[PDB]
Amino acid sequence: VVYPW
Amino acid sequence: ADTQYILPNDIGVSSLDCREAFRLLSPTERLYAYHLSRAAWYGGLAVLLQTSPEAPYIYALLSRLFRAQDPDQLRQHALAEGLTEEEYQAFLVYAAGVYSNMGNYKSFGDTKFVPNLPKEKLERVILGSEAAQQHPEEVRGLWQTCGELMFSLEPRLRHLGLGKEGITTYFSGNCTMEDAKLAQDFLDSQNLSAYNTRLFKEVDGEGKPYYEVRLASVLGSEPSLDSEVTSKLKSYEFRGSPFQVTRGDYAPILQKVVEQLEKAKAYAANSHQGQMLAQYIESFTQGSIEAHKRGSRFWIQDKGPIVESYIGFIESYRDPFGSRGEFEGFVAVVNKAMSAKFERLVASAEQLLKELPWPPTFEKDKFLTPDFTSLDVLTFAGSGIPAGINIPNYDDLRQTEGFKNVSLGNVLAVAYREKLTFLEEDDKDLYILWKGPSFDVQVGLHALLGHGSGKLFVQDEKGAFNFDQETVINPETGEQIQSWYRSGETWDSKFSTIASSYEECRAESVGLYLCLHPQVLEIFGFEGADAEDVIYVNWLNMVRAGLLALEFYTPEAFNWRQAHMQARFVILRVLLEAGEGLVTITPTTGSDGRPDARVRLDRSKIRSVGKPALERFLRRLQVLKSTGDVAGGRALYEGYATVTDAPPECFLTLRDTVLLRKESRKLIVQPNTRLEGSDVQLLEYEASAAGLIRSFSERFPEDGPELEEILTQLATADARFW
Repeated sequence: VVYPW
Repeated sequence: ADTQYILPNDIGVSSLDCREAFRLLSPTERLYAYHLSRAAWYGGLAVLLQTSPEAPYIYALLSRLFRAQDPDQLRQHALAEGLTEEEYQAFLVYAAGVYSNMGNYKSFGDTKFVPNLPKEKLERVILGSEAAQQHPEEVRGLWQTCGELMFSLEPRLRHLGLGKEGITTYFSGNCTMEDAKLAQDFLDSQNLSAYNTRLFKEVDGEGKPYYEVRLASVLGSEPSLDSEVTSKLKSYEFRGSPFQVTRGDYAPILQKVVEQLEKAKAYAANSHQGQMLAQYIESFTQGSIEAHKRGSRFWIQDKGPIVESYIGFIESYRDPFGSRGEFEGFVAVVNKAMSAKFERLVASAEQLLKELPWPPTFEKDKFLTPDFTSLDVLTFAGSGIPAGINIPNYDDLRQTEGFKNVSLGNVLAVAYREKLTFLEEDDKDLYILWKGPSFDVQVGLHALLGHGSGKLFVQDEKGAFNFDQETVINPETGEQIQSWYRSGETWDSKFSTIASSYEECRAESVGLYLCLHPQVLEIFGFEGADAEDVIYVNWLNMVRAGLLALEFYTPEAFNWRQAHMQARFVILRVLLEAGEGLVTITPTTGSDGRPDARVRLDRSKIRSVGKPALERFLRRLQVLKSTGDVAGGRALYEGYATVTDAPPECFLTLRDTVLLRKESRKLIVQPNTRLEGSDVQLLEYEASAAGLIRSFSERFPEDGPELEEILTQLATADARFW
């Protein structure tokens, strides 16, 4: 699951 | 909101840097990256079909256009046609923006975007182009098709969504939320995974709707091969309305993909890959999700691989309902030096979970060293490139055996003082200094203890449980648990719209919470004159983000367009509620004279006020997640997630300033891998819209017009849904 920049 | 829907010509562009990491790989590892990169690349196109109705046609038109003439070649024609450069450049921007987003809607914020230029001019540029003097039939058969929806600003086409509001290709055109819900329950009844499926509603002479639940597989419904899905393809009946489970969604693409993956097999460093891959083959072939689950376990059973990889329909963010996943894939090499500084964090990870606001019985049963790495990315297919990720996305596995944590190293090196808006001349100093270093912290925690913590309470088939009932108690209430996840039920399947945003919010909050711990900073080498700063810049960044999030909130639909941004806003509101002058939003004025705002976070009050707000918050979130209480979860969230003009903030009035100071994210160009036969080499481009166009026109040298043709066809087939 994503943690974005 | 003029520029909400366009991409500025001056947009920043950066090239993902992986060379060395790709070099160190011996030929075997190399190819074992190669074929996965090509498979991912092949499957990533389906995102066009999962984004917009007109997307595939656009991709085809663009690819052909630039195949005939590169940016520099097509330039001369464009300009010669009467286009000022500032126009053509904007077109190039639009093409690059369709490539990076695998569609005409932003991966971040789910909002439409169009080329900035008079239409009548682009008609020229495309028609008069070389490509149209070769296959004049196609260019007109496309330009006439996807032409308008390329530039169309009509209100209902601006955002993504079910019903009359927006546009989503996960569902047919007539589907409202009600349908997503019904079909949802229907899916969990037969326990079907919603990840790889799309819902198409149809209607006969009388108003009775019939539902087609389609699965993405190479092999459409035909005499079966005797698999799971085999017995599952048939007609059903649900509450006065018909259901049909079918497959063959985006078939040929997955043909290509399974190919490249099997070519990946023989080069596997150990049985794990060589098999799990095959499992993926099964999954993308039969359309059987379980097949993907198995390879998903194997993938953790594999550790410390030189080459890291993954792919499937995974992240559920872009489904208006929040169940169906968007296809992606990635291949990246594991960096060593920066990984140890994570593996550390894994070693001492055990303890921390027990520092969380909820008792050890409200947390997962054992523990693990699932993995934490630092990856230099080679190929990431799909709409976006996350900084870090925690997968597979199946919770059950997260608790039973494990999961994985992924910090991509070389994406960072890409994203890094007047654009520091809504800060103060101090602050931004500390921001520039500690933002990069703190980033690693917040990501490590977000991934590891963000989703690493927590436990689900499920009712197994029989009236028994996955835990001991009489000994478990809710700290908020004091009673014994009256709610849980029953058979077939899952995070997305219940919380739906909120599940993503909610979960993310939890993760980030635990991020700050544990970011307050001396140990973690000692792991990242922060203490003394250091341990301050980083923490501060972290929290400060969180509140600021909470402010910027307004941009991604649609007031007219009372709808949030993102999970992360929304979550950030929520955290911000919680902090604001803690009060005590700890946080402030001031309707200031920028030096330019226009409106503006300054976020004020008192750092001295961090531990005395903010922390409490946090652990209370986390406590509640978790508690409602374990018992899977949707009522309380929403009531507690959508209340916090509400946007109004009430003072002394007036978020409705602030949002405008946030939009004026708004930013448009940059583009990340990606390198390719060419097969020399017995050898393979890397293809890099410049950082610019042009370079990215060049990266895409060279992405499929063999089958490119073939793939284009496909997308065209797969689109024309379903054209009747929109």
